[PDB]
Amino acid sequence: SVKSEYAEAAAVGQEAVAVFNTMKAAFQNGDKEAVAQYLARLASLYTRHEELLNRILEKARREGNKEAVTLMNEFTATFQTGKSIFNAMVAAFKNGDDDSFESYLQALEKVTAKGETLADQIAKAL
Ligand SMILES: NCCc1c[nH]c2ccc(F)cc12
Repeated sequence: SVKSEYAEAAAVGQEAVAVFNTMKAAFQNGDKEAVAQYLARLASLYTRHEELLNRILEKARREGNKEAVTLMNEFTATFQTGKSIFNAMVAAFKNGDDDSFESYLQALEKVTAKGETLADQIAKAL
């Protein structure tokens, strides 16, 4: 069901949270080799999550589930904000700009925290 598809996408999202928090610890510790690997892992996780969210949104559209479509449109917009900040984080890592990396990291956390009440609303709407 689209609802089990959303649970699967939610689990992929929680996996990125776990890896993100491990990566933050590695960044603080100056373990740059670990950070590089975690950032590759996060890029794959976000790419997979984005694709699952699109399939869920398209399915809700095909189902005429207008409330779910509204919430998913808002959610995928916020998701792209996270993605842009993530990509900027990766560039800051490549550039050796630890100040920007710190800034982007905090921002990604607040964008992710803010978007959680909406994430729970979608689960109920689908
Ligand atoms: N963006 C936070 C403020 C800051 C200024 N300079 C920095 C160098 C490294 C770092 F992790 C953080 C900073």
